[PDB]
Amino acid sequence: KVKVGIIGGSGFDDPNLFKKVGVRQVTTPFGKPSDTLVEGFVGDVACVVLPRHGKGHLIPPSEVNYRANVWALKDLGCTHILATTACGSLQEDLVPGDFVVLNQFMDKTWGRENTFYGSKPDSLKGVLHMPMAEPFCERTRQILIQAARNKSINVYDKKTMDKSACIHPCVHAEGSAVTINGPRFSTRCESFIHKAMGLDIVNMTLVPEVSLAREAGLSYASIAIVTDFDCWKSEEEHVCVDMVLEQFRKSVVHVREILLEAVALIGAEDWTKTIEANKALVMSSRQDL
Amino acid sequence: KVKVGIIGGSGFDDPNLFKKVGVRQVTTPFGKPSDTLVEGFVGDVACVVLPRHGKGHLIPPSEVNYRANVWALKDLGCTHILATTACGSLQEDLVPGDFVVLNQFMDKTWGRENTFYGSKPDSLKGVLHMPMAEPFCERTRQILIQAARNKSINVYDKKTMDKSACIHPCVHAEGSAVTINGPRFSTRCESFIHKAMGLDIVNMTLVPEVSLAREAGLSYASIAIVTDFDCWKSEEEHVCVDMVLEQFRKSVVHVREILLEAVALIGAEDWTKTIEANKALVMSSRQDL
Amino acid sequence: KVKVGIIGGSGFDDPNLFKKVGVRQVTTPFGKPSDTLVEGFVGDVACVVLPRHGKGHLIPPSEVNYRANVWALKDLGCTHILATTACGSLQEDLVPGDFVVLNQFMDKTWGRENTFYGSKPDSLKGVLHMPMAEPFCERTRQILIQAARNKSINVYDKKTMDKSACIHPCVHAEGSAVTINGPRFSTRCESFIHKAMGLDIVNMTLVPEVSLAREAGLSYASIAIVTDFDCWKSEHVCVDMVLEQFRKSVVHVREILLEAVALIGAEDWTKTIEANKALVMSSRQDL
Repeated sequence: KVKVGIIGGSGFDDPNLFKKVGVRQVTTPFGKPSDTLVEGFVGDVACVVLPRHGKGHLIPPSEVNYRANVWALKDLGCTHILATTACGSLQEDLVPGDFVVLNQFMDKTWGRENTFYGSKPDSLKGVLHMPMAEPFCERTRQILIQAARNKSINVYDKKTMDKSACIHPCVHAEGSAVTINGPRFSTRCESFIHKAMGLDIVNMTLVPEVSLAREAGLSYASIAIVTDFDCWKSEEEHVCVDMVLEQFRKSVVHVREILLEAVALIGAEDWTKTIEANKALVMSSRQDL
Repeated sequence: KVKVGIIGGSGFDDPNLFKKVGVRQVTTPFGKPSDTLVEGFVGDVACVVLPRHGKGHLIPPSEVNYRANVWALKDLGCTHILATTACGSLQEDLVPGDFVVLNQFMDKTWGRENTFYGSKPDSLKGVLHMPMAEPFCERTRQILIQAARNKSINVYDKKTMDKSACIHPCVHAEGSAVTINGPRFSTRCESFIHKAMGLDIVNMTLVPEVSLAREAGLSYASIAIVTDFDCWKSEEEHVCVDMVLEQFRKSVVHVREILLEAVALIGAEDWTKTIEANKALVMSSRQDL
Repeated sequence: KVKVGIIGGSGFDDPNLFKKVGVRQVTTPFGKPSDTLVEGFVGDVACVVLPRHGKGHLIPPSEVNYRANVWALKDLGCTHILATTACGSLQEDLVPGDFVVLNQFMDKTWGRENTFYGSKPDSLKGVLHMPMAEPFCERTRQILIQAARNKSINVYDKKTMDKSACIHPCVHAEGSAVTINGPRFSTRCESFIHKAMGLDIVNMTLVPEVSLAREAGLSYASIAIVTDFDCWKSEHVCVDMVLEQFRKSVVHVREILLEAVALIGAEDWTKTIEANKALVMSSRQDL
């Protein structure tokens, strides 16, 4: 009944989550996806993994074909999409090695194809105005957090827990990302303003991925990996990048376990009313109709 | 002498403002307008109307040819442009069913052709840097406000009236819009930040329409219709939607009355000096000259 | 060992900084630069100048080919780029006639080609994520500031000096620019928000020029001229006073630039140039 797609970011350019059956090349009305897809199973649940940047990480965030990636997963029968993203921290209690199950974002991207619908021949005919106040699938968000608990990963909820209960590495139960266009990182001025706005992390790939998943009627949740992009500040930059990469490798191992546990938890529940509600929200958001 | 163009937004896809005298299928140096232009009279005042999204509302906000629409109206001899827009509220005193005669905006659009001038073969030769501190025609703004008073619609002016005088439904005598690119609505995170910046309403179509009107030497004023896009929060979304659409239908009836009265009020005054000043501001903003 | 490129903004459409020894009518793998590049010398220091908007100021900010301008200077062997920009003030102590040696910015541009690298067939292959926390070359920033001191122009550093040391016209030793896409100026609503964010000046041309210079392994520094774009509040006499002051500001910036080229050539830059190139290599994520 359910099928989980996985969009792997940095650290997942060469997917190896499960015992691979075969790789699959697909075409899409909006172009080719970033790479071939790896098809397999976790339990009795079909799973398919797609590297966001391609196998060698040769595609930058602004040039990723998010429409083709999301539609390819849709056409393969996916009902859910779990995604990863490496990010920088903007707040004290989010430190390298932590994870964030995001629930909000502020969009600073531009020049990317961010909708399936329009009046151009390269899009589906129609005008679609999708509500995005809470842009993720809340059921799928809580499954990622429960998967972390099941794998004995600390979970921190700043609305219900003291800052001393912040035990790293932890999964932050909530968080907002500012998605910048890249490829450059932010200036200190820009980072200060983003921090003053209360944003938790900065990344480059969440939007329009999260928006297109909802346009496709798919349940989408993202888990962000906090890393460190400031090794240029240390005196021994070569040692710093080695230490940050080693911690990032350990973070990828944790996220791999969370993703595998989440796929099983998704396949254990019924999603009939949620999938139907995902499809109806698309229909009701059609202004031309 | 004076000739009033009207750009009808949502709810005005079939404007139906006056008896059609001429129907003009127009071509501009910047492409085709959203639809055929309908020419006629309101009283003794010549008037031209076009629907921003075309018949059937097939054109989303980001793909409207704002240059062709404004240029076509200018080409037919318009001296003024009155425009409508359906918007969502960001502040407590702006309630669905109110109207706003906008006087300010913050631009968050991208990827739209926003100027007639440039160095490319498809633009007018020159470099134009237009002042936009107060981006509307103030005379024409006050015409819309007087038109509302003449049609016995409450007018609330926060500059001179207390919040106790805010009697709904009312026309707000001033207001600022954040224009997002669409087609999606804002996240809660984005709406919270726009509200913290003091913006009154959110829409998707004001920019670059207001900018191009001033580039063309035209007097531009907008009247926003506050409606409700958050029907998903409701227990029975089917019931709220019908209530919101019924309120929106009443709103377009009153906006039609305001537009027709505003056209008559424009025609009752001399605009020689204002038109002359509109044209002179374009010439004085040419940096290449 | 050094060669200084100069990108002249408004007021420098016909630069004329030195005797023209030669001209270079060139194009790049990313298109045509804004105009012919003019080669010469300041003392014994090689210099190249190009007008950002081309002669006659026919190219608006959003259509300037920043990639081609930076690449053409790099192609001629430039090690540094000094750039000028005319800007408006967002804060009370930045008054028309002042200058700013920028050290920060907030980017509100869009639709401009802003990187040499990517997966497109016509770009340099690879994924380049350059750090930009402090986006200018700091050594070159201090050269511009020292050049102003050497030309008898007041310098104001709000980190160490009370506001009583802000004697106009002055070079502000640091400052942030919000770069808007243009061509229109900001609404009062937008200006109020930019001011509340603490930004010092507003312009239209700094980004992506500063980003691409770092991608190219070049030392880049910008000197802004504060002028006044709000004479519509008055009329033609207001404009004439603002234009005369801007003319004087252009003369001052000309003296600053010529002294800066001499100060750059008087020092060794082997280490800094090698660091510029090593930062490009270490920012390649595909490697």
